Amino acid sequence: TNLCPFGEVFNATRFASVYAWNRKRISNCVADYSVLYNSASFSTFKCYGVSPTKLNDLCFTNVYADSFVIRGDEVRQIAPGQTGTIADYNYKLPDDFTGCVIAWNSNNLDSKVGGNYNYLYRLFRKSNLKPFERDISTEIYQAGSTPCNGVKGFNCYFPLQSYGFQPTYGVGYQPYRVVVLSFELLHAPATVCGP
Amino acid sequence: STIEEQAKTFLDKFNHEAEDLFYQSSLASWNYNTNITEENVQNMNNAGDKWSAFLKEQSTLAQMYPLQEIQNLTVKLQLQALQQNGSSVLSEDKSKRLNTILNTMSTIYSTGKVCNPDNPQECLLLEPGLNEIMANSLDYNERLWAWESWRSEVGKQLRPLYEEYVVLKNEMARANHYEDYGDYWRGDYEVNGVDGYDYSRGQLIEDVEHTFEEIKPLYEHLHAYVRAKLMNAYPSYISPIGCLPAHLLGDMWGRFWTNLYSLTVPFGQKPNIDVTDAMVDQAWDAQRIFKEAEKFFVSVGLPNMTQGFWENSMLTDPGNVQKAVCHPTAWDLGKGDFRILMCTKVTMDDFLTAHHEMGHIQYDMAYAAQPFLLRNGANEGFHEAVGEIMSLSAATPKHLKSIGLLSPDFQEDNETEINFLLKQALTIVGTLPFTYMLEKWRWMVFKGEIPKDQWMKKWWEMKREIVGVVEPVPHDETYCDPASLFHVSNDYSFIRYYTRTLYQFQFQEALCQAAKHEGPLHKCDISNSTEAGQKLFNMLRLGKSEPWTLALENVVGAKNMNVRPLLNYFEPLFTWLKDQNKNSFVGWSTDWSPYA
Ligand SMILES: *[C@@H]1O[C@H](CO)[C@@H](O[C@@H]2O[C@H](CO)[C@@H](O)[C@H](O)[C@H]2NC(C)=O)[C@H](O)[C@H]1NC(C)=O
Ligand SMILES: *[C@@H]1O[C@H](CO)[C@@H](O)[C@H](O)[C@H]1NC(C)=O
Ligand SMILES: *[C@@H]1O[C@H](CO)[C@@H](O)[C@H](O)[C@H]1NC(C)=O
Ligand SMILES: *[C@@H]1O[C@H](CO)[C@@H](O)[C@H](O)[C@H]1NC(C)=O
Ligand SMILES: *[C@@H]1O[C@H](CO)[C@@H](O)[C@H](O)[C@H]1NC(C)=O
Ligand SMILES: *[C@@H]1O[C@H](CO)[C@@H](O)[C@H](O)[C@H]1NC(C)=O
Ligand SMILES: [Zn+2]
Repeated sequence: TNLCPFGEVFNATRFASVYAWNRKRISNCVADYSVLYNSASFSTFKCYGVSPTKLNDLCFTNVYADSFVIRGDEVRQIAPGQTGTIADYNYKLPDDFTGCVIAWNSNNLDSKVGGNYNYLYRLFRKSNLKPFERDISTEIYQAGSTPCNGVKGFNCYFPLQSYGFQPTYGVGYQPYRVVVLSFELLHAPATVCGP
Repeated sequence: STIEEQAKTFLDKFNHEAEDLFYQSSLASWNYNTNITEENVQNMNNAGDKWSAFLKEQSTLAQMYPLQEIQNLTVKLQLQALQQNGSSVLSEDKSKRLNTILNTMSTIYSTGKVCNPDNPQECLLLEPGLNEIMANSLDYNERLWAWESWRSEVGKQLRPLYEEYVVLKNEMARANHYEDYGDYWRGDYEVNGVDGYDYSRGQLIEDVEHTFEEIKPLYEHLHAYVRAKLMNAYPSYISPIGCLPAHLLGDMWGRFWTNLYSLTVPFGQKPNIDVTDAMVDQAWDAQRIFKEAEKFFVSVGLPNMTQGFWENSMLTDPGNVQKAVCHPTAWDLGKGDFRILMCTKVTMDDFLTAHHEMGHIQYDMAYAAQPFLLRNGANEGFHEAVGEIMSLSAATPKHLKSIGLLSPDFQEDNETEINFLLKQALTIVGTLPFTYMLEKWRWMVFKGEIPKDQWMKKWWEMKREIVGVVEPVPHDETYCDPASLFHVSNDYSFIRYYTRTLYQFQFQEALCQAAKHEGPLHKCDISNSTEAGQKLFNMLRLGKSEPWTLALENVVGAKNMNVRPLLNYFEPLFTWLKDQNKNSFVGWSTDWSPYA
């Protein structure tokens, strides 16, 4: 009766930046998914392919928990077939995504009067992200044709921008902690059932 | 990558960086305005200096993308606005001279003192000292003393500064490829590259004068009626065919004739509608006032106030120790943060002011989705026009009876309607010749059509001819009477108050049409009309993204400023005024003066 360490992911002291989103592989344990869906503590709980209603009666080989922080208006970008600074440059979900997206307001934790500049996001990139890809590079973005020489300048911008979460922000600009659960199914032992 | 693509990326970085720095400056400014401490002034200046320095650097960077290679008009709108006038097109030395001149003129105006003869210690500022005299006093000599002393001791200081101010402002404007500084000011209404909606800078002069001609018959009868009533009050001071003396108009300059209501009320036995007592009887507080205002905008389909609005706004005077600036303001800090600063009292006036300021908020929330540089009114006159029409509907007896403040037994007769419309005309109609004449003088001074040795000669020639107002004391060219007004000495364009006045009644007539209002336009209430709210919202969400001609067409169906709704609003008074002036002379002679 090994319980899946979901508390490590949802109740972490600090979340990752969306450009450097964390991934926690969950294996060889019993997961009570109904506790999360029937807790009434999340503003967003949407599942794709799988059903949140009592589908802890199923077994999966590996479960991945992806966690990061974005603003409220960008939560809608964590979904299949979406476009925006987060979806194309920070965290991309596949069109055939099978899993759940969980989010909740974290203005009481990730906001600070004067600005909390701990959480960043990628503003510029040469191309869009392939699904479940992570880019933590700090290369200076070349917007023009003159080489940037590794420092900011005219047509040469630092690719990462800060949210600067303040508690007096509107809901659309307040920080939100997002947990994405991926349910993988290989021709494999299927070690994560979780009655 | 093309030039346009590099401009898009450059604007992408500017927007994010500008929003963060703008929020920091606005938050620091908010903390001072609600909590006046020596510290807060420094934090406000520090945050503001970073914001100004950021704008200066970004404006220079924006200049390296020439507008001739951009086809996307929305991109070009943001780029040109960023390119602004540039980062001080002038030399550094001339930019420093102009800055000091502007600060000195502002300091002279805000600190100018006038002392009563025989007591050099009992001196009065303009606010509240001299303003109180001009707004309440009925004594001819006391009003004349305040009028002359303000211009002879403060205006004379501003005359040399304003002369050099004109030269430097023109040099900046002409180097910005404008004809003059007045032409630079008229650029706020300029529209290019949009077929069927273009508008030239010179067209503004044409349209203002053309619409003012239709205002003249209404103002002439208003002028004649006011002169007749004042002639009964000061019989040895007013000629029946001459201009009104400048110091007997209700304030320091005659900008508004509002304070002439007591001496010019048509029916002085029927009192005004004052629901202040009813509000106190029902134990209303500031939150109730803003809750009712929020109720009003929801009834027409507009969204309710955000949750941060109620937590972060200051709807009451803070207290006895913590000081705050009590001027009613609506704050758009960005990042979804909308607040109202107001030291609200339980009065009818503050009840209407809350509707006015919340109208600004609704405008700010509507175009919040627009890019940062396009988050503003369609032109300089749109924002206050939106705010004014909210107080129009909220102040009607129809609206006040529906919210329980006006008793249903109370019924309005046509005498009270004339009293209300006359009070409206003293403020709204009375300022139109004053506003147009003042800006025309500045336009001609910037254009170079008025020589320096004829500034005051031309200033009072136009006052007599256009406004029907005559100076009580002759003034030579050592005076700078236009600079005695705040806007002239503090470098603010003034034509916005003329265009906004015509905009608001165009807005109200269109919205009341969509609300299916029956009867005179001044009795209309757009409450409970989602059709009116949707029509207004179609323009509010636009912001600066579209030409103001197109934004105006969204509400009223016309592409240009029109004066007919203004005359439609005041038609019951205009008919009454013409009947009153049958025994009086209509018009004025410009050669009569009180000093003979
Ligand atoms: C001007 O540029 C803007 C943005 O650079 C264009 O708007 C984009 O349109 C695409 C679809 O073609 C959308 O996917 C983007 O989300 C839009 N972005 C924004 C910021 O609106 C706009 O279409 C361009 N206008 C013209 C006339 O070309
Ligand atoms: C986080 O902590 C709360 C309170 O201790 C608990 O109810 C919740 O289950 C925890 N989260 C997870 C994923 O276990
Ligand atoms: C006012 O500002 C001071 C600092 O200048 C601060 O210590 C104090 O808490 C503030 N008071 C309020 C009511 O915000
Ligand atoms: C505003 O209205 C929405 C319904 O559209 C409601 O959910 C919200 O709680 C309201 N907020 C306030 C402050 O009234
Ligand atoms: C709007 O409609 C509501 C519900 O019918 C009513 O209570 C209210 O008095 C109306 N307001 C006006 C201004 O007619
Ligand atoms: C108000 O109406 C009455 C009734 O027709 C009329 O005699 C009176 O002159 C009117 N008052 C005006 C128009 O000021
Ligand atoms: Zn206003």
